[PDB]
This record gives sequence, structure tokens and C-alpha cells, in this order.
Amino acid sequence: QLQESGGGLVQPGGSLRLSCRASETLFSLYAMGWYRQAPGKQPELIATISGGGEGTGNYADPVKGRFTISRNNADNMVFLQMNNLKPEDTAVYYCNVYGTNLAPWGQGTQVTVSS
Amino acid sequence: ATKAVCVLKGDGPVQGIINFEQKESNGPVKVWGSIKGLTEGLHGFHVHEFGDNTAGCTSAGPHFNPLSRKHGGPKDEERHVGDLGNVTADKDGVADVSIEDSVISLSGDHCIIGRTLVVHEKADDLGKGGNEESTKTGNAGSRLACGVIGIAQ
Amino acid sequence: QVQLQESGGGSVQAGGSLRLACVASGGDTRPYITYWMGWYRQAPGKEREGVATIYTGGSGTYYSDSVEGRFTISQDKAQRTVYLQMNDLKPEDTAMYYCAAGNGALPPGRRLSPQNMDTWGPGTQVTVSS
Amino acid sequence: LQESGGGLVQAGGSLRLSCAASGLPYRTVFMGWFRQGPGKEREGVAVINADGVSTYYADSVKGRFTISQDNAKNTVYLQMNSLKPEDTAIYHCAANHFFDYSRDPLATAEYNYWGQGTQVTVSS
Ligand SMILES: [Zn+2]
Repeated sequence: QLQESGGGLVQPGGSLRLSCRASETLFSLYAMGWYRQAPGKQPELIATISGGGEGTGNYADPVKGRFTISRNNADNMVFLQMNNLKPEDTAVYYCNVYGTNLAPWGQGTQVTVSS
Repeated sequence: ATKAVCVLKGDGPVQGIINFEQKESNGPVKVWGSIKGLTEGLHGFHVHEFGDNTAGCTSAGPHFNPLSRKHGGPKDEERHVGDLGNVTADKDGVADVSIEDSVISLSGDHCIIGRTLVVHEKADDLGKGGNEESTKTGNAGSRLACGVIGIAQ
Repeated sequence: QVQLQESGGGSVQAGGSLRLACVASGGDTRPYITYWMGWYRQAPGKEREGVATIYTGGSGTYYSDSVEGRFTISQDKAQRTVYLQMNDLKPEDTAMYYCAAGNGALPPGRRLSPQNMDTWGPGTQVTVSS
Repeated sequence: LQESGGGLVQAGGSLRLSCAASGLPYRTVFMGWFRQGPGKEREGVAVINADGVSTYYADSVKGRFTISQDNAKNTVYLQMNSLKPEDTAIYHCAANHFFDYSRDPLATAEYNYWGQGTQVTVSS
């Protein structure tokens, strides 16, 4: 249903591009979101993408101005580009619908920030 | 047995009709109807406070918050009285709305008759957006269509 | 004003493949403004028929009863362009093909009607010889 | 959400659970019963609307269980008969102040108010 990929090990100050394929029935909701998960805390909603056309993206406070979210409608795929990574961003990232009930969680992708 | 209705009209092609029904006093309220002209996906859906339509939907004011609380999803305890969550529009843009909410009411302190039903452009994040605009409007975007809620019966 | 313009037509053998594209220009560019974009067929001495229609806010396609799985209409929203694939053509489809757009909140049944259609395109001739 | 009744029964016995909505800020939209089997997910048993007639049952308990509402004590009763050994479950009472009718009236994702949870176990 969800299919996350693109993360891994990255030194402080690098960048990553996380991709998630989402099924047609979940992507037709056109209100996707990249959440981050630190061991112990909740998978807080980091970035959201919703709206017509290419969609409009919103971002939380700790990533405002560093991360950018986008989507491919023909592919039913969501992209997250993380620039100027900090050690606080080391987390497991998932991609799931927001604004409505959360679909079952995918496998996600690990994103570790150390040198 | 109080019945209300609201005709959402706006500058764009988005328009629709949403009726409200309440069988009891301070009981559950059914909210059903149909919107059309929207984009496919999740759109914001709220009951803003002022029933003004002079300067368009911007005259509606903020979400109906009598209890003075933060923003959230409808099923959450911390939410505006006027917070009804999001609506879904299919490939045809036809948002078939059907909802049952016991927080709103057609009478009493939580009366929504005379308040502005407003559909939004993007989706509401139900207060979990992780910033300040999610704790107010819910980053639902702009206000595509709005209408004054009036008594149907 | 939302001005339309079609292209891709020509003389095609009985059984060919054609791509009728229509690139929208001007008008209100805001993305939350949805239309119902339809291709309409007027035969010399007949009326405007209407083959296929598509929603610019989603991906709903509707086809009249006169074309089965011969036509297929798609939309590049990033280029504001609507495409119509015309394959397995029949010699009766020789007519003029106009692309037009109506209000995106059109009730079902009025989506593929030329009376409930706003702006119209110039039109191009697609003749099919047997 | 206070719960009452339950315990143990044999293969083909009976039982009746009751849930009284206590200290709720708003009125009830959908009140009912879910259950968690021995090492299984919390699955929807039987729920009922505020009107007292709109009911929704699971296919495992279809025909067998029966939900009702007293409204006087805003209490919901579930009568479970001919309980099978699969009916061994911690039964959890569930409430709602909102419900989207385009969703499942039997999902744990659709309810935020929950109770202590009784135990209903069956022999054989
Ligand atoms: Zn609100």
C-alpha cells in the first residue's frame, strides 16, 4: 500500500531524497504527509502536500525552510527533499495520508545523521 | 425536530448544498448533502463564526470557537465547535458529504444557525500540522465557497 | 478569457490513429478553478454530438454511446492540454471536431451537452475515408 | 464508560454486557462494543447509533449477538448467546461524539472514548 525508500546514512550538512509510492486509492485522497519517528516519541507530522494541480505543501517548524515536498500524479508518488540535515533529524520516516484516518504503516526509511 | 440548510456559493465553480438535521435538543446533528466543482481529494470543511457575506467568504471570520479552544480534528476533544474535519471529492469532484456530529447544535450555546458554512481549498491537518496555523485554521488553505446556514423547517 | 485551440486533425485512412490535442491559453490561471473539457463532433448537415469529456480537477472520463473503446481522452494538467486518441476510425467519424470547456460543477448528464458548454474552440477537420 | 456483566460461560451459553456513558461532555453519536481475542486485534463486535435502531454488527457475530440501548440510563446492552470459544475476548466499550458515515462503523480508528474492558470467556 505504501512503499518508502531513499534514506540512509548522511553526514551532518548533507541532503536526502525520500520517495514513497502510494496506491491509487490512497493517493486519490490528495492529502499526503511525510512523518518522522524518533525512538520513544510520536511519528509527528513533518510535511504535508494537498491541493489541486501540483498541490500545495506545508511544513512544520523544525524543518521550515530546509525540507521540500512534492508529488507526481501520473506516478502516484510523493517526494521529500531534505537539505541541510541536522542530527535531530535522525529518525525513521514514513509517508501516509493525513486529514483522515491513517492507512496501515509501511516499512518506512531510516535516516541517520552522523559523521 | 429542527432542520437547517446552507447553499455554498463562491467565486469559482465550487458550489453545493448541505442540510442539517437535529431530532433532539442538544443531541446529535446530521449533516448531509453534496458539493461539486471541487478538485479531487480532501478539502477543508468548517463552520466559521460570523454569518457575514459582505466582503465574500473573508467576511465569515474565524472558526466557531465559543469554548475558546485550539484547532483539531472533529473526533478530538480539543477542537473548535465549528471543526467538522475534511470532505472528499471523487474523480468527478463530487463531494458526497454525510456526517454526524454531536458537538454542533441548531440551538443553545452551540447554535450554528446563522453561522457560515465554509469549504476550503486544501485539506485540514486536524491540528497536528506542527506549527501555529495548524492550531488555528488547520492549514486548509483559502475559502472556496461559503454560505449562511438557515432554518429549513 | 479562457481561449481554446485544437490541432492534430487531418485526412486518415479507415483504421488509423490520430491525436487531437487542444492547448488552453489565457483565462483564469488559478488551479482551484475546474472545468469540464469536452470534445464535440459536428457533421456537415447534422448537429454537435459530443464524444468524450474529462474533469480538470480530477481524472473522470465519460464517453458517449457512439464511441466504445475506440476513443480515449486524457489531460496534461501541467501543460493545460487535453488529448484525444482516435484509433480504429470509421468512415462515419468524418466531421469537424471542436474542443470546448464548461463549468466544472456541471451535473451528470449535462457534462457532454453542447448547450451547457461555455467557451468554444476554433475547430479542426478530421475526415475518415474508407 | 462504565462496563458491567461478563465472566465465563460454556459452549452454547449466554451473557449480557452493559455500558453506561459516564461524565461525557457531549452526547453520544455511536456507542457499542469491540473485542480483543487472545492475541488478536481489537475487532468490532456491535455498535448502535443515537436513534436506537441504527445498528451495525460484525460478520462473525451476525445473527448471534444483539445490541440495544436503554437511553434512560444512556446504557447500551449487548446480548451474546451460543458463545463460541472464539468469543473469548476482552470486550471494550466504545463511544463517539462524531462519525463520518463514509467510513467503517466497526473500526477502532473511528472511536476515541474507551472503557475499562470486561472479560468474556467460553469453554470447549
Ligand atoms: Zn477550527
